[PDB]
Amino acid sequence: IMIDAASSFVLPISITKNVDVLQRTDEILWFRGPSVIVNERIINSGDPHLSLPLNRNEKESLPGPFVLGLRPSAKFTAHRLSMLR
Amino acid sequence: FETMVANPIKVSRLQSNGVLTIHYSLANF
Amino acid sequence: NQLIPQAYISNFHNRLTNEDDGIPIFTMGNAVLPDLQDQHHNPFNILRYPKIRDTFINGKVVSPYRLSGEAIMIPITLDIEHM
Repeated sequence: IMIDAASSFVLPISITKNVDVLQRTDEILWFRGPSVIVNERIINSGDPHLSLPLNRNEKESLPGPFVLGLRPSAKFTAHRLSMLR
Repeated sequence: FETMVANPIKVSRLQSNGVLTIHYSLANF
Repeated sequence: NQLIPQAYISNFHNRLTNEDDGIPIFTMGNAVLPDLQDQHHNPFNILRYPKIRDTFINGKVVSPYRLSGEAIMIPITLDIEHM
């Protein structure tokens, strides 16, 4: 199992006309596999949607993925911006 | 377009780790 | 490292034959020397002065030469043409 493969490639034709949105070298970088989209980085480790307790067929349409991601409440953020100045 | 072999970018491990960025240490004329 | 040795430059004869310095021994900011101006502890800054890269470029390496009740003073003149 090797480590030092290249795994990125560049085509010789300068097509740099409509490409300011992609990832440029500074040309266009062309990798050997796709990307990986990760929804939320921090798992919410309790929350019986995920913990599955052993007590007591049901569906639930939760709002967004933001339930599973430890977001702070806004009153603390306003308190901290008041503590800013 | 299907005959357009691409250029590998080699990393060369010792370049990736710790390369710094000689007359500017004045002891050698 | 990065330290200048304490000796081994004796650029004196080229200033004797510089023809700008008014030395009568031979015939054939806005300051000039940084003896009042700091250089923020880089020796390379002293290479901006035009009489000092003259003593690093045109210098050489020298080897050191090694060695009554009332004084009577006598003046001695010296006048020799040579080449």
